Amino acid sequence: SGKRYPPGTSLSRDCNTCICRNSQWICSNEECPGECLVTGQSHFKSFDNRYFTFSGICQYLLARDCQDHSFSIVIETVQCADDRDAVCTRSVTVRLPGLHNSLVKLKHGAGVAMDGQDVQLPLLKGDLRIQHTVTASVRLSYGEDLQMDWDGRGRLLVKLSPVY
Amino acid sequence: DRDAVCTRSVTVRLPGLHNSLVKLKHGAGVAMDGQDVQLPLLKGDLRIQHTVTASVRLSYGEDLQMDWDGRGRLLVKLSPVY
Amino acid sequence: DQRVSMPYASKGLYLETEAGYYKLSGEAYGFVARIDGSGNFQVLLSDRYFNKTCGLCGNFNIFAEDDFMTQEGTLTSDPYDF
Amino acid sequence: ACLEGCFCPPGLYMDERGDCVPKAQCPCYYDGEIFQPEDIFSDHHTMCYCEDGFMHCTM
Ligand SMILES: *[C@@H]1O[C@H](CO)[C@@H](O)[C@H](O)[C@H]1NC(C)=O
Ligand SMILES: [Ca+2]
Repeated sequence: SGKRYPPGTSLSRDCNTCICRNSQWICSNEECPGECLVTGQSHFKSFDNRYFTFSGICQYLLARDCQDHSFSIVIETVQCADDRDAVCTRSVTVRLPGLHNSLVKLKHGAGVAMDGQDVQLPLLKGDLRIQHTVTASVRLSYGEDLQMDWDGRGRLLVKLSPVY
Repeated sequence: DRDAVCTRSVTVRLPGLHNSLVKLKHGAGVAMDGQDVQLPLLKGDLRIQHTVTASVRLSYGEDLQMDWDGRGRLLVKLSPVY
Repeated sequence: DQRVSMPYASKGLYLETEAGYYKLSGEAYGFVARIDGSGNFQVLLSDRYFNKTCGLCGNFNIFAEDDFMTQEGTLTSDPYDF
Repeated sequence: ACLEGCFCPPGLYMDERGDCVPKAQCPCYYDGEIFQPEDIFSDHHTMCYCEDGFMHCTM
């Protein structure tokens, strides 16, 4: 990145580490977690660090486990202003077939609703934990291989560990 | 003291709906079937909501009311059909 | 933001005065606006935008009842939220 | 009834965060979802917005 480092150093990306030896960084190729990101009006980021935009108004499928069926996430888009080029996220629906085949729903506030029932946070069930983060944003955590973020005003995130 | 025995919780049971089991906790909290719940709770018959935002009020049908069991001041309202 | 004098003719928009009343002609782009002394906006507009335009002065079609089609596209009965 | 407790004056209405506010920034609770005081909002067929506490829907 346009600056010099002595030999033997070990700078670390978020993903892994690299060490200087004979003017050539040696680097590991071990996987590191991805992050699909919804934000703004309609701006998506794939797990593979692709960026794009799709201003559709329906219930779209954001993510899903597709060899087995440990979960499935479903975004719900609506127009969000006077203009037609303004399509923000209103809610997201999560589905856990591992526990009751339940159906979590993150609402346009910081609210959550399991199977129609509004819920006070925290929600320690067996696997999934739902709690506030700054007391202004919800955070789902199923197991140790799944996280989420607030879908109040539309800034959904995910954290998928390399087991997926 | 031994002459000090206050109420901690009360448990309500409605065989008309799922044979469920409501529980009013030592705060202003409610817990249906183990699950904590945000108020209001409009199910078909029973409504649970705050009153002054410091006290819960159950209302099953039109023949049953309740009051807060946080620090122990339970009430009931039974209409003459009982 | 820079106040200019009058008349003015940049970019194919002649900003003149006619009959003591101010005019803004755009014949290349197909419109003639003007204002009077009291203040009464007017917009003469060509037939090239037949069925095309939509705004606060409605679409240029033959009918007069459908010309509240919002920025989404919605025939609204109210002349106000439009 | 005419109850006893902690209220705030008639120009101010109660917000979720303990403060009470005028009806300009009083959110809407359409379908349970808590919408902000200005949220234009629509599927293909319906058209809804939140003005001052109430959710003005149309079709
Ligand atoms: C206006 O355009 C629409 C869409 O192309 C077309 O369906 C309709 O026939 C047009 N009407 C007139 C009056 O030209
Ligand atoms: Ca017309």
